[PDB]
Formats: sequence, structure tokens, C-alpha cells
Amino acid sequence: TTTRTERNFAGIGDVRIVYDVWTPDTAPQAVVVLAHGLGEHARRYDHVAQRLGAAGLVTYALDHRGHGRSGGARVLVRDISEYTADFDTLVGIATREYPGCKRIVLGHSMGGGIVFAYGVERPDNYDLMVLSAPAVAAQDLVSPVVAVAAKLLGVVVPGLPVQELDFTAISRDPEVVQAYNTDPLVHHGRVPAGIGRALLQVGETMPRRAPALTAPLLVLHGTDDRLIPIEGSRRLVECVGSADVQLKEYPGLYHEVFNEPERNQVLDDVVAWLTERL
Ligand SMILES: O=C(c1ccc(-c2cnc(-c3cccc(OC(F)(F)F)c3)o2)cc1)N1CC[C@@H](O)C1
Repeated sequence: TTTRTERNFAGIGDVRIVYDVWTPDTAPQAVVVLAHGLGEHARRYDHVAQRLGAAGLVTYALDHRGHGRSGGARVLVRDISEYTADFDTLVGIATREYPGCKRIVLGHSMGGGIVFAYGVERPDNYDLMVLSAPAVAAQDLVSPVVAVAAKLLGVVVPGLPVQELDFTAISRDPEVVQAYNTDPLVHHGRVPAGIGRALLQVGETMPRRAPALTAPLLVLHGTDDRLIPIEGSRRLVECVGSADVQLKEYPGLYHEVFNEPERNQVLDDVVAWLTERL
């Protein structure tokens, strides 16, 4: 059994950042610090934390600013460093509470871009990285017109909507799509300029900064992901400095591999990989 404790801290700008700590009833083997993606929140990761907890891992998971239970204007950000700074605070909380534990940083989609950006800035502050469909090549997905709009408007009017996404592509399971669309904590609007700018900041610098990532790296990606094409993860694993880097491709899976019907197999793979490398 893994128990959830809800806490908060003051993020950049004195925003209230809510986070969960999931603690198993066994001696802790390592600590996972988890970053969710755009428009969602950490309580879409209960089952992930519970599965990791069965492996003896403690999971810290925040709601990013403008998401879920945390404060701030919804999906408002001006710079990727807002997200990575708050992520860094959570890593520091985990480090102080479990100083004898290795640290795993885990991110999905936009959260994978956040974790990647954190990981190249602080490569000695964690031991292992796991990324689910990381949004690290957004420049391939944003048209030239809204790339200009996002880069010129993203700090002046970060809340300005510039594009809509097909949430029905998050999963092959209609129950997952339905639960997403009815979740009051999920953002159901358009993607705003500030998010676009932050996504472009990660993607434009990924090839030049990826060599600084030398920790063991596991990337998970569904081959039928229509939100973040798998080619971006294939490029990522070619650019990182890590010698111990793997991309596990899941044939037929959609974007949210941790929520797909095969999620217990995906999570078995993650736990097996972590077990070998801790
Ligand atoms: O984090 C993510 C996420 C997934 C996918 C994209 C994505 C793909 N293509 C664009 C995109 C493309 C053009 C303009 C644009 O607008 C912007 F220029 F950015 F303003 C954005 O965004 C972004 C975030 N998710 C999905 C739900 C949950 O699984 C967590």
C-alpha cells in the first residue's frame, strides 16, 4: 500500500504549488520526482505512483503553476524556467527528506520537456531520467505563423490563445478520453502563446544541449502517438550524451502510454529498467 500526502510550497512569483508525496509501506529504495504535461495535473498519475510504490519508490509529483490544484492563471507561463525552477524546488524537497536515496526524474509530454530542460541545467542533481513522449521537438509541430506569434507574444501576452489540440489523441481508450474531458482540474481551452514559447525554448535548444545529459535515460513512446510524433524521441536519443540510453517504442499505442490499455506492461518495463540501474 502506497499512501498519498498533499503538501504545498511557494513557487516562483509566490504561486502556491501543490504536490503529492506517495510513500510505500516499505523501506524506500529511491525517490521519483514526476512532472505532468500540459493541461493535466498530478492526480492523473495515481496509478503510476502506486505501481512505483509497490517497487519501493517514493513519488513526489507537483501540479505545475496554472494547473490542477496549484495557483496561478490557468496554463500561463512566460518562460520554461518558471516550470524548471519549481521542479527544482520539488527535487530539493525530495533531496532533503530522502538524502540517502537516488533520485529519478520522470516527465510526460510537456513535463518531459520540463524534465529534459531541468536535466541539462542540473545534470548532477539526479541519477536517472525517464521520459514519456517528451515534448522536445515542438518546433516541428508548430507552424511558422504561430511560432512567430508565440515567440513575439509569449512574454507580453502569455495568455493569448494560439492553437487547439486534439485531446482525443491522448489515448486509444475512450474511458481515458472521457475522463479527461470531464475532469474539472484539466484545462479544456486552447494552447496559449506563453506555453508555445516555452515549448519552443526546449525544442530549439535540444540538439545543442542534449550532450550535457549523461545520466541513464529511458524514453517511452507510442508509435501511433498523434500528439508528439515518435520521431522526436528517436532524435532525442541520438543527441544525448548518455551511453546508457534506450527508447522503448510501443507499437500501436497513443500518446499517454501510462494511461493506455497496456499501461501495466509499460510500467513493468519502467520498473525493470529502474531496478537494473539503481
Ligand atoms: O503536454 C502535453 C502536450 C501534448 C502535445 C502538445 C503539442 C503538440 N503539438 C502542439 C502544438 C502545435 C502547434 C501549435 C501549438 O501551440 C503553441 F504554439 F504551442 F502555442 C501547439 O502541442 C503539447 C503538450 N500533454 C497532452 C495532454 C497530456 O497528455 C499532456
